[PDB]
Amino acid sequence: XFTGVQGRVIGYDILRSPEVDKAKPLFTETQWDGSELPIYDAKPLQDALVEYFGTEQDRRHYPAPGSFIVCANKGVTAERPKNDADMKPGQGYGVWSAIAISFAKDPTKDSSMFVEDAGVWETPNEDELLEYLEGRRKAMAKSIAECGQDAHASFESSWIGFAYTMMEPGQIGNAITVAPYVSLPIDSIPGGSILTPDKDMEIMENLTMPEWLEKMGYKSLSANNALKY
Amino acid sequence: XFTGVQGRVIGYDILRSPEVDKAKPLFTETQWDGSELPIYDAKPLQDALVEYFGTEQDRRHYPAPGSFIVCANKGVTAERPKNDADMKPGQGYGVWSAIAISFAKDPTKDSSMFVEDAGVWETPNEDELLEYLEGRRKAMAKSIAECGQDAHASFESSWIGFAYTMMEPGQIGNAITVAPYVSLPIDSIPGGSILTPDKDMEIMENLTMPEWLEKMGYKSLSANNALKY
Amino acid sequence: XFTGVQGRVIGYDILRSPEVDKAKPLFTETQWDGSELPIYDAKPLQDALVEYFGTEQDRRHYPAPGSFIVCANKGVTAERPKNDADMKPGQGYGVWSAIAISFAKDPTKDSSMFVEDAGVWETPNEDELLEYLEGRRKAMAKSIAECGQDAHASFESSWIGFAYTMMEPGQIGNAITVAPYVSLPIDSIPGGSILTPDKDMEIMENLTMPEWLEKMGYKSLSANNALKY
Amino acid sequence: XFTGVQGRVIGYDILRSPEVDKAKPLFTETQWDGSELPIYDAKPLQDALVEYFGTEQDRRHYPAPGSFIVCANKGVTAERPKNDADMKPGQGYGVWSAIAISFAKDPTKDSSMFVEDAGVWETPNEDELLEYLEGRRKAMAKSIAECGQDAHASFESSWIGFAYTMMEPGQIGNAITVAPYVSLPIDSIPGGSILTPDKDMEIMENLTMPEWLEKMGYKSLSANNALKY
Amino acid sequence: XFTGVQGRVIGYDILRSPEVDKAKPLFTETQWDGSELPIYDAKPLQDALVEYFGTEQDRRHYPAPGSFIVCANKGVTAERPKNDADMKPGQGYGVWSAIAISFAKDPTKDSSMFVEDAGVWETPNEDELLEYLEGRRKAMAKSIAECGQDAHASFESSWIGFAYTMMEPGQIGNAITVAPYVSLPIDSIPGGSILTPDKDMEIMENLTMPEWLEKMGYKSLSANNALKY
Amino acid sequence: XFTGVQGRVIGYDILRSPEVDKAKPLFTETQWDGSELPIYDAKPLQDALVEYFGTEQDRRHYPAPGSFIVCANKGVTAERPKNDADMKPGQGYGVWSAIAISFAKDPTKDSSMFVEDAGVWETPNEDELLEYLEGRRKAMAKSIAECGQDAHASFESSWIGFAYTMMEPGQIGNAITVAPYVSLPIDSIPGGSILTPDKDMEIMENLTMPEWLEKMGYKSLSANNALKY
Amino acid sequence: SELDAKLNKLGVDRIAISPYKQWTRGYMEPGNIGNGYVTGLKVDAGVRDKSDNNVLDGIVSYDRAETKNAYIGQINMTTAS
Amino acid sequence: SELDAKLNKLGVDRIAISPYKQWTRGYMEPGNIGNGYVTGLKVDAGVRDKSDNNVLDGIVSYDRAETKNAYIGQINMTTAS
Amino acid sequence: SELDAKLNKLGVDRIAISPYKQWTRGYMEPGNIGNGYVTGLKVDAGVRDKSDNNVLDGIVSYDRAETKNAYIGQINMTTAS
Amino acid sequence: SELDAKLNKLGVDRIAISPYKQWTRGYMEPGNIGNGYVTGLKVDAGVRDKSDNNVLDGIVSYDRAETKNAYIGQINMTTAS
Amino acid sequence: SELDAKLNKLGVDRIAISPYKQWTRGYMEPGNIGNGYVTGLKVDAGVRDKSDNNVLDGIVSYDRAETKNAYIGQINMTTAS
Amino acid sequence: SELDAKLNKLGVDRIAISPYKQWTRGYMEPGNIGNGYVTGLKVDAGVRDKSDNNVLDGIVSYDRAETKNAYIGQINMTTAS
Ligand SMILES: *N[C@@H](Cc1c[nH]c[nH+]1)C(=O)OC
Ligand SMILES: *N[C@@H](Cc1c[nH]c[nH+]1)C(=O)OC
Ligand SMILES: *N[C@@H](Cc1c[nH]c[nH+]1)C(=O)OC
Ligand SMILES: *N[C@@H](Cc1c[nH]c[nH+]1)C(=O)OC
Ligand SMILES: *N[C@@H](Cc1c[nH]c[nH+]1)C(=O)OC
Ligand SMILES: *N[C@@H](Cc1c[nH]c[nH+]1)C(=O)OC
Repeated sequence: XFTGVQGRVIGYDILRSPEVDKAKPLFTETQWDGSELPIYDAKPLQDALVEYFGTEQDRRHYPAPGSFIVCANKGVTAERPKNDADMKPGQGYGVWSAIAISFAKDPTKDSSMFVEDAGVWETPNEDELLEYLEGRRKAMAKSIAECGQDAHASFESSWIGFAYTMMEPGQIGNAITVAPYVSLPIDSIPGGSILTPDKDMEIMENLTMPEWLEKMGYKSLSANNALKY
Repeated sequence: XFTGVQGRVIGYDILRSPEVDKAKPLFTETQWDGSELPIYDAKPLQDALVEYFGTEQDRRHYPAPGSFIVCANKGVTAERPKNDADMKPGQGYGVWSAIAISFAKDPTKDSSMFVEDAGVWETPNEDELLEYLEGRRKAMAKSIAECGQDAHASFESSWIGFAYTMMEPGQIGNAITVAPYVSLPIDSIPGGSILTPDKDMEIMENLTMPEWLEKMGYKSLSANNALKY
Repeated sequence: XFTGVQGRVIGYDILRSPEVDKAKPLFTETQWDGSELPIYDAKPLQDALVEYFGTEQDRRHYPAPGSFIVCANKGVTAERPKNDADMKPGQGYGVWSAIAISFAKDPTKDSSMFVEDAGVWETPNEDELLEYLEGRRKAMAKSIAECGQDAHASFESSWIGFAYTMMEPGQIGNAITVAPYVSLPIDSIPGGSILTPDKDMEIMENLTMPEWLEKMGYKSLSANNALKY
Repeated sequence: XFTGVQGRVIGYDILRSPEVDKAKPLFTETQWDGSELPIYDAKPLQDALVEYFGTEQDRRHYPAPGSFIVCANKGVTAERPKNDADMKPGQGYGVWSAIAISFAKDPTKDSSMFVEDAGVWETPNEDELLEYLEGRRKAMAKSIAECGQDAHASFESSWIGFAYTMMEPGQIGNAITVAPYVSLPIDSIPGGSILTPDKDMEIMENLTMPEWLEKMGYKSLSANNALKY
Repeated sequence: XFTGVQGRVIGYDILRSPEVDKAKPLFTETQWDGSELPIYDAKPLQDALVEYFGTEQDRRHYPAPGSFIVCANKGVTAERPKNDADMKPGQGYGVWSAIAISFAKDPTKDSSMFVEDAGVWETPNEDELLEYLEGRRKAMAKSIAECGQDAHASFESSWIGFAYTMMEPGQIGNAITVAPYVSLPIDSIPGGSILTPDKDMEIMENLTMPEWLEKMGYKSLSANNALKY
Repeated sequence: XFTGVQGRVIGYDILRSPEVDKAKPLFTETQWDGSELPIYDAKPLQDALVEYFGTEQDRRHYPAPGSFIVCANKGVTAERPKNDADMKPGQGYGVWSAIAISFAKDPTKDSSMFVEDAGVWETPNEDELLEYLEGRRKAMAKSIAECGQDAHASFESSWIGFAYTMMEPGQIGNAITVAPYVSLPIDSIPGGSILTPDKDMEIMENLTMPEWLEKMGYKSLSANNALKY
Repeated sequence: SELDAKLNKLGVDRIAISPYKQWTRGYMEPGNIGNGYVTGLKVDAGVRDKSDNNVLDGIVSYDRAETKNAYIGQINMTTAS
Repeated sequence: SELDAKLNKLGVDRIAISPYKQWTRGYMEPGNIGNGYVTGLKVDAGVRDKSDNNVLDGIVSYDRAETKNAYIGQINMTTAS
Repeated sequence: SELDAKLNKLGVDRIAISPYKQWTRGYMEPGNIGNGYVTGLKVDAGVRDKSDNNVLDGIVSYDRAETKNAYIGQINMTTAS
Repeated sequence: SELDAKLNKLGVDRIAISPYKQWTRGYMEPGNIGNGYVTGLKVDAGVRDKSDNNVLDGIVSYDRAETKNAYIGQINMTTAS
Repeated sequence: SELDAKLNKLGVDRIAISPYKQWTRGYMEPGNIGNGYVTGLKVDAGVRDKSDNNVLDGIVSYDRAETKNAYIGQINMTTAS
Repeated sequence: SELDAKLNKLGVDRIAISPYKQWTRGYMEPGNIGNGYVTGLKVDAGVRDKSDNNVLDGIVSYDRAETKNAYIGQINMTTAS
């Protein structure tokens, strides 16, 4: 998992991505209160993080070297033999991971929730994988509404995204799903100062991703669907 | 696990339950120093926590939404097929968990210890499960004395409790054992203030559970064996 | 994992062991930048920690009772039947663990890295195990350079150490590899004071293990290869 | 005194009074740099403080009972006999005090300055006193430019105000000039919080006196020249 | 000054002197609300401070060497020639000082007040001085009620004390009246700790002067009217 | 005042001036313990402060604009008519001030002391004034030993310095003696950091004035007796 | 209690105060006042109808358990062992 | 304001918050939040019928002045010059 | 935002500032200013040629994933569930 | 005392602890724990044989007085009025 | 060391002091002074005669290992990976 | 210095750091780091042509003196005696 009264999510609460306001729902899941919870594709939120942390070759505000970052994380490991027929029990061809953020209608009473999933793919067809993935959103949304049921926590929207890789023969794959909980450095906050903590957060809340990018002199790494997971 | 020089346990050190002073030992386990360590049923301590945190429908001083609570936790997952005969390797009919707190004789030198256990039940008779559980106390006490042996930490008393659920066909069960480490809010401390930290703790130390309940205007959730795990 | 801009390692950065400056390389692993990374035996670093924390019977500056110590840890569990022929899937005769520290060439840009490994031993010959272990360094160094590759982090030296135990029939073994992250108490710092924080660290940096030992009136627990893991 | 890089003045920097923007200069004093420093009547600033602290019968955000308030203060004491002819050396009919705030052109380099004055009035005609007072502004402005000369501190505007009382026979009078240095309470800051320090100040900076008054539900004590000193 | 919502007075609020409860009023002064304010002799309170700070030869919890102690202080200086007849204007035979503490009925709204006085004695008869002094209490109580009038602050009791010295020919005297504002060291608080701030104050509040003295192993310096000012 | 367990003096404890170790005593004053207290000319210490704060045209680490600097200060004001014969009571030709620092032999028990003096000069001969001044050291040293007597505080050395100005007809003079109590800025500490507080002080302790000057790239303002007071 | 007195002399204190309204917070969270902690005992079990997702099944069941009896519903559980 | 931005880069901040209810506090008092201060202008005069005590006469008059118009009644006034 | 205003009244604040240059830090690390936290979404996968070391293979793959796309390369990952 | 309870609700506290061994410290000095203060009453007089220095005579006499009875010997006295 | 000087300029410090007597404390625990940490290397193995409790057997063995050689006996171990 | 070691054992420290750029600050000002102070010696005299204002004449002269030699120009001078 959760992020609640103490948090904001990059791409949604701060450095909001235009793709978020433009995003159209994929479908809806019924909640305990009878309201229909719209499910979206978490690509906008995924790209956003890349824009802030930067990449390995184009590093920006990534976590400090050796820092301790608590993360609502999960993952899965699977092996793919050298084309062997007997694939043993838990082995496979591909490995996938998913992450879902559900925002609470009343952030002062209920916490937003993260639901993560991961698994192994047994068939060799990547294209067939994508179908399964689109199908997982249903599975996840199902658990989401179920969890809300448990705490009577109503959400307004939910964003789900996926990641995967297909192994070459004799290769092992690791698909991870992680949500880091960090604190922001001053030089990432335009007109920010260590002496103006709360204002700092407000600046970030008011700046949209592009505005930030431009104000910082950063090119857009998400560009036009340039990022793939 | 452990709780030591920095902590107190709800129902024992603060908000002590009358059931604690009245509780009679179930048996004893021999320690490295030759002393006999009395073993009690942790029901009093279990109920206590419920009285403070409150329940899902009758919420009291539960953890903050989205807060990070470190817990000395463990757990077990098991599945029960739709009456299938071949139950595969690690499946079962019921799932159980246990938690044991052992208080040190000299809390300034040795730390109190938590020992947790969990497992799957293979037979369909709930009544038969209870027998096993009563027998686990012996198993856990054994490990307790063994751990004390390792650090030469002598305990004065140990409290062990259990939880379980029996799955319906085609249902999965999760039995968890957890000990949260929290900090108390002011409105749960009668006559407390943010400006009087140490006094606040003393207030809680001096108030018995009933006294607290009454002073707070809270009904007793543990009532008369009203709580079951 | 990692230890970076915020840390020091006992036996290397503070309370440096003479064995460190005298230690000769076992071999070298090629890094992404073409430099050869010398691999050493982490015995000096292992003993060092023992000198500071002390042992169970000769306790020194060990962690506080019930304290929360975050550790870059890993481990493995294995069982050995009562001489049974059918040892089932994951059982074995012995269990082992390893820990490796790789120091970055530029600690202001790249973080130092910890790579841990653990596994079960299937043959009954301890002497044969040692061979395997000496062989693991190669395996770990391989992964080390591979990880460096991922972050373009060049190291200057790497220290790898092992631990193991061989089970008796019907005995279970647990081999752990752990790197604790702590803060130092004043009475372990000669001429230190709670009012001189930064100076305290410098004192520990300037004192070699023997100097510290003597200044503290502590005998040497590592003595002359007196410690075995 | 002085008020510099660390401060704001009530009625000018925060809770600005409309009377300030509307105020017309009384005259000008030449500064070391050749610029003419406009001199205004500090009545707007005087009334402002009353609006914030409140009066003895209509108390608002006055200093805490028994608090230590450092003040750039000065004062004068004088006695008036029971109509006696021989008035001795330092006695008189009236007693007066003055306070002058001069704002620096570059508050990041030069500090704003307070110049205070006080004295005794020897003639019995109050109306004649006022003339002298109007003439003091000249005397004070003179000293102001002189002090600026000493530190090469150029001011943009200066505000001077006066206070006085005429004693009855056999009565003693005390005329004081004081500039308190305080910190603001949360309930005087609309939409303020203890958790948003820097924002709090900005709120006060953005609110004009009337806006504050209305937002607080306070009547205007300065009303229409209702305050006299 | 004043001592209010943030303070306690040694000998009254903490380390209360038995002499205080036993003290009988000298007279009463009428207050703005028509209540009669009892006036007492501040000897009990004066001795108390000596018991805490200790004396020059028998030092206890006196202020730290070189510390900055803010004091509601006043004083007077006077010279006495070598028996010369022409004593010039402000010279004299003796010099005296006084201090008065008035406790508020409602310490949450009104602050307690200190009124200090000092002056020169022109006649050579010490015995005649004492008469004047007893007469000053009247003068001071008069100003006290007058000040209360100003802030509509009603007091419940007032304690006034004096000090004096008579100069030898060609000697100068300095009579001072001071009320220090300090913070208490841990070793002056029985069973106190730096980790239990608020409790510390409560301990001092509960200990009477003799109890403290005995608990500390301090002899009584005020003994039986052993202190003279 | 005094400067004790919490302080250092510029030119003596930190940024020590070579002139200090080379300075020869002017004379000695007997102390309560029979030891002879050497008296020196405080010129070295006076110049030192100038080197750190800088001058009005060559500003260095002077106090912050509008900051509150508590100072052990004193001073005297005097007027000189337009050659009038009747100079009234307290007027004069010149005005002077003095400052004396006495360092305690045991800074952990006794505080170092500041004794300041100031007065008016009645004769028109400046050269004659200098004689008087050299004579004041005797007067001050006398009071010094007397004060030591009061607290049984033995000093090891004392440094006394003077300042003066002679007024032109119809001119008023103000001679002040002040000892400021400040905290040092990081950019005045070579190799210092806000994160290494105690080390910062040690750096300043180890750097002599010239070393600091050079390391800072500052010219010497005291040069060769270039400063006059 | 008299034990704290001994603890304090070691530099240890069992003070653990949360600056929030109503809610408790976890040991080590910023803003908490004190350097101690309070703990308790909780054992509970939850169920869920099996789906083809082992992970999700664990999540929900491990949520019905957190919400049963003593409430620790929307908590980020960190593990100590 | 835009000025604070420049000030902050110098390590200076004009933040001055009082943790009390209703009342203001003085610069430097403990518990205050921030490292800045706020000020104002106050000029007032008070009287008192002469007594044979010059000191007391000053005290009261210097109290009727503190209580007149802008209230700073029961304050411990420290002097800055 | 207007939400923070409501949050503050509960004693909660979403302030999360890092005192370092360029880098972010984890929630709860000492030196951070504020009692809140910021989060984001990251899903990635990495691979490695199989070796006889299940553990090491997991390490590296779980490192190529951390370094892919959004960088969280040399981080000590603590787990919340 | 029960008064403190009312005071605390206003954000006021009379806590005044000194971190030194034996010695007391002045209100507002850094390092003190708490936001309150403790006070007391001291009246004393001291003398000195006249010299030609009015100032110095005042100093010493005003030192014999500080050292008489209740000791406040080597203190930097700040004035509150 | 000279490295720290560079680190400080980034806002980083490797200061890690424990306020207790004798004992060390974990990184991030409240009361610790500084924003850095110190680490070390520990590898050890422990055993236990098998019982019918896989969990308990793990617990004890994982306890005999913590207590062997370098002592970290009664510690709440949090995991970083 | 070795003296500080003794002082520290009493709970005293002579640390006095200013968080500003270039400028020094006064003892007790908020934001300063440490619980000690640094001092120095300053004696200077200034003049001003007489006017009919004794006070103002004092002000200016007492300003030309503050600005002469060692600069302490725009300082709020508090008095310790
Ligand atoms: N938020 C956690 C899972 C969770 C939800 N409810 C209880 N636990 C997650 O998704 O990542 C570990
Ligand atoms: N306290 C932990 C287990 C433990 C005991 N000794 C080392 N570790 C627990 O019971 O819950 C995780
Ligand atoms: N440092 C961790 C593993 C690691 C290396 N790179 C990412 N994670 C470790 O060795 O122990 C858990
Ligand atoms: N600001 C002070 C006087 C001052 C100006 N320059 C140095 N001192 C004042 O006006 O009130 C005391
Ligand atoms: N408390 C001060 C005087 C005072 C009372 N009201 C305003 N000022 C005192 O008695 O000592 C300086
Ligand atoms: N240090 C003060 C005077 C002093 C000495 N003893 C008590 N008071 C000084 O010299 O300047 C104000």
